[PDB]
Amino acid sequence: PTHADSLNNLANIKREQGNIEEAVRLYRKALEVFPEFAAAHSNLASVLQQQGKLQEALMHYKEAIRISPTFADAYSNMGNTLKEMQDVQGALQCYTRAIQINPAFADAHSNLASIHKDSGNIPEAIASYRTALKLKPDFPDAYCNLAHCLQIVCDWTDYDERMKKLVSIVADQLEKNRLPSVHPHHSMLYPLSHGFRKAIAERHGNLCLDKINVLHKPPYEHPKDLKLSDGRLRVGYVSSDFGNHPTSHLMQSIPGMHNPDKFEVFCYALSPDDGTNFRVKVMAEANHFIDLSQIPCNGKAADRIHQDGIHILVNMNGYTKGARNELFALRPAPIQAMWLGYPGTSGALFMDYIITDQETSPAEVAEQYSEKLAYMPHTFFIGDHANMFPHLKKKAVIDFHIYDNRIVLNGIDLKAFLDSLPDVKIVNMPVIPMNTIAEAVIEMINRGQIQITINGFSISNGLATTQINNKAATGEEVPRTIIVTTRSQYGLPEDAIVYCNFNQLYKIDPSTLQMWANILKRVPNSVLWLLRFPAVGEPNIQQYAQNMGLPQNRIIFSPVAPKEEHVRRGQLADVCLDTPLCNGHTTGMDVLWAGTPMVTMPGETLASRVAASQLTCLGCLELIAKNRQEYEDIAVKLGTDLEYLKKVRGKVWKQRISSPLFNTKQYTMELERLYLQMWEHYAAGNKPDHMIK
Amino acid sequence: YPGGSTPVSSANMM
Ligand SMILES: CC(=O)N[C@@H]1[C@@H](O)[C@H](O)[C@@H](CO)S[C@@H]1OP(=O)(O)OP(=O)(O)OC[C@H]1O[C@@H](n2ccc(=O)[nH]c2=O)[C@H](O)[C@@H]1O
Repeated sequence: PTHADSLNNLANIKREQGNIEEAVRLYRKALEVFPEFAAAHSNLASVLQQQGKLQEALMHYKEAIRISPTFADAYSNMGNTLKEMQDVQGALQCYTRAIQINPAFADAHSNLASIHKDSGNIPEAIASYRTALKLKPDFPDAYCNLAHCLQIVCDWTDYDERMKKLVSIVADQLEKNRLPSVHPHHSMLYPLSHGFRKAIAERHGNLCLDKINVLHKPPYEHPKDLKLSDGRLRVGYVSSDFGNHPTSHLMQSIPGMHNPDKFEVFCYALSPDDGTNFRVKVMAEANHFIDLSQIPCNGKAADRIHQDGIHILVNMNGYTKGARNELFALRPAPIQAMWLGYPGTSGALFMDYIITDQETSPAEVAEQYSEKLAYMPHTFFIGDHANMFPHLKKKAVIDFHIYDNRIVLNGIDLKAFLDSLPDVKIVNMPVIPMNTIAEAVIEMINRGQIQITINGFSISNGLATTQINNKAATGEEVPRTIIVTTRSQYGLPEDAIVYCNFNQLYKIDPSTLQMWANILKRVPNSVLWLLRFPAVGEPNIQQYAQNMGLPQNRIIFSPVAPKEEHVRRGQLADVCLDTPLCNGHTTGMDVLWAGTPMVTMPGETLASRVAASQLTCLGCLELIAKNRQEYEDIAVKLGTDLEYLKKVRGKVWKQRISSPLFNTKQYTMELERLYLQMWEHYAAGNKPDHMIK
Repeated sequence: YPGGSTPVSSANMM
């Protein structure tokens, strides 16, 4: 009793000191003296949970709740543990019980909201966050998580005040040395200073440091030359996204394109094999592939990386799902660089470089980054579109004047099919005249038919790819049939300008929708094409649009589509209107591969500048706006000056091939050049510095 | 996409 209380206190004392193992030892001694000590079980469980020992933490939570049936806090913390163990149902049960025990327990309502949010149930997440905030008005975690929910569904009620409060909260948390409630991956969405955004990231970087310092591992010995590696630079790519994920859709060809005479590629997967061709390709083409998901201990995994003799370790996650930045905090490699996956600074001292470019990250704003800048010569962005979607390299149209984006055909065997037809016109875009063949295609689409056969060739309805070849739909395989894509498939007007944006709706803000409204108003024959991403955002966009004076028929929504259909249907738009708050990144590459011009207005953050970097590499400077007025003028020009539209569309169509934008071999070779710059700098005994020339 | 999955960039847990 009294002795046990003292022991629990000393363990808490030792807990604050940082001596975690002594804390555990003292907690156990308390339990030895007084076994039925709920507080001691709860404290030990929390400590074990922090150490990552989740199963052991669970044991003690179960003890605590039995001894004290009104211990709502224990139920809540046990829920947090189950959530981390990926037992979502169990976590929800614990949060639900905590709320039943204590209806006024604000933290439990917030924790329940987060399960709903992570489960994609936004309206329910919002409801629970609002309850938390009613109980506890001063609740940074709940306020900021609520703000992101509202961002996801484009709820902009009291937006300006909301942003001010968010900045105020972060300013206060940073001042009081606490972990900011705004996630660094979201920090580009709010009007925070660059200083604040880097500071948020730095706080998370310090979390990793605090986790690894308890391992008490010494600094690793790093290689001083390439002698032990036969003159080859050993590059390790670390990612939780080797599989079906945008990251692999961008870079899956890169490991196999490395020059084996000078480079030895190690891919370290943080995720298990998801069975997709994306994972197959990387495992087959990398020199070495290591599944670190089978090695939970960051100490043992870092040891493995160091054993491999990695010279440059590449962080492809930053603060994204599946990341294990503790690996980088342990510094198993002499040079560690951020690349591609994370659109922002790590803020961490254990990351030496960020791989970017002059357009994305001009030297003037180097203070936005904790890392030194390492410039690729054109853009740091890349996409695997030339390999994944080669059927979109060429197109033909059906003329039912002549439009290039009303009824479109694509296929590996498209030329042969066209050769089977009479009266095919060439303008180089092949045009099929309105004949018996053309009526058969329209009939298929209207009847919702999956496919037909013409002259022995397979003609597929573009809306039905999952029923024909699911691997083709996901981008795992190149389609083997000829596909038809039409405006009628999506309810798009045959006689008007189509402006599109295929991003998640969270990237839109009031200023952006107003810009788009001004454009639509200036171009009578035009619609805006958006996605139900998520659907619950649709009525919010429509309401704001109506408030801006746009009837419902000016905005057209489509469901999110399988990967191939998403890229393919971009051919139906005239122009893409990029989101200035946070650009399309993967989605920018997606739209350009379809030959669709994209209007962008680069900001200051990395995430707001990626589209302009893409277009600069592409060779279309005329699509980059310096202000909102210019963005509007460019968009309206493209939608009203039809000869100019044709010119620009023709430019994008040609340049996606002739420019370096989608050239993965050239990209790999430039990446290799940059790697060697980094190494010879280190090899000369120098600390990291900007590589901007 | 409805009926399947569309992976996206996701923030890690904190
Ligand atoms: C801000 C931000 O998170 N930036 C990140 C970049 O920094 C990383 O470099 C990119 C690689 O990791 S991911 C990310 O890039 P973003 O451009 O925001 O894409 P996001 O994460 O919304 O995914 C949309 C996906 O749905 C697919 N998509 C979309 C619509 C559709 O109908 N069908 C479909 O398959 C698209 O093809 C996409 O594959």
